[PDB]
Amino acid sequence: DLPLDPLWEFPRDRLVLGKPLGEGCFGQVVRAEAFGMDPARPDQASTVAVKMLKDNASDKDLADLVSEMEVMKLIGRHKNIINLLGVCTQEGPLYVIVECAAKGNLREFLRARRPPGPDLSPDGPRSSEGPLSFPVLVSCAYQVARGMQYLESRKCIHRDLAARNVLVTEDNVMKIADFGLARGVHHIDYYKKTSNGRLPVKWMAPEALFDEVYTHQSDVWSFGILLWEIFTLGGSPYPGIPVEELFSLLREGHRMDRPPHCPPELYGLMRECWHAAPSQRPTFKQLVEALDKVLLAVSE
Ligand SMILES: *C(=O)c1nc2c(C(=O)Nc3cc(NCCOC)c(C#N)cn3)cn(CCN3CCOCC3)c2cc1Br
Repeated sequence: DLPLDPLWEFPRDRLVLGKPLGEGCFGQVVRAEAFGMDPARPDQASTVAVKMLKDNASDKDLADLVSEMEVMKLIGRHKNIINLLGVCTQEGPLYVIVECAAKGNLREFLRARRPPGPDLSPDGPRSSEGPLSFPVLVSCAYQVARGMQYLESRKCIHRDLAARNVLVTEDNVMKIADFGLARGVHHIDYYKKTSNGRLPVKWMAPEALFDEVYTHQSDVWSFGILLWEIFTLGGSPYPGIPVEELFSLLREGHRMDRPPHCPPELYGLMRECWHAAPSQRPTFKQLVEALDKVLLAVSE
């Protein structure tokens, strides 16, 4: 139906579709095996993630997926984003084939790796030692910032940057996902709670929430919320605060408390990201450098 772009088109018979990975506002994502994604190695298998529509898709749904496809084509390659690998547009359903992130999203990655509580019986030399260490947490924040810096340099605004939209590869590389999305910003249900209990309004910069204004600086606000997620090891922001109360607390200039076991350097960066004036928040370039300073100081 769509025109053939030989740069990106991949034969669909070289895909074997596997288990669904999740469902979005438009489309679903399925795990898949690809053969010959590298044309030099035509019979080589690789694991990829395939974006496609749901069975109840509207023409808007298709338009949104096509739009996402065209954004991916233009963004280019970066270590810290989910990269476009190919598309299937001819003689069958629309597939947008992207990198697969074997460990799933960063929020569940952190929550699954919280340290053992004090109820655990000591068993061997490391029973106190959880999987997550401070330098790895800082490297996670640093990588997200570098990925966001790259997206900004390509004039891409994410608009729902959150731990759940960052994915983790088999080597613990952070990759920003779903950056190219039509997000219906003129009809957000602010009271919307997801199937997993998320209130996405808790990531929106004030100018986005109150004035429907998005810039790279409003993504910086969301980044500070994501820093808070990281250093609470996957915690939900504004603990215990329902949306009605979020609205007035934000109007009053309320910010989240410094969370436990979080050095003042990192809470300082959080509070900078949540300065009222978007021009008084750091840029992603400044965040990359600041986090790099910490990461180097603690990676002896
Ligand atoms: C393939 O590398 C792979 N992916 C797995 C995921 C996963 O979520 N991958 C994923 C998801 C998306 N997008 C949906 C979420 O969007 C924010 C994209 C994109 N774009 C790319 N990749 C999850 N698993 C399950 C594995 N873990 C480890 C075992 O315990 C917890 C579950 C994936 C497995 C693979 Br092989």
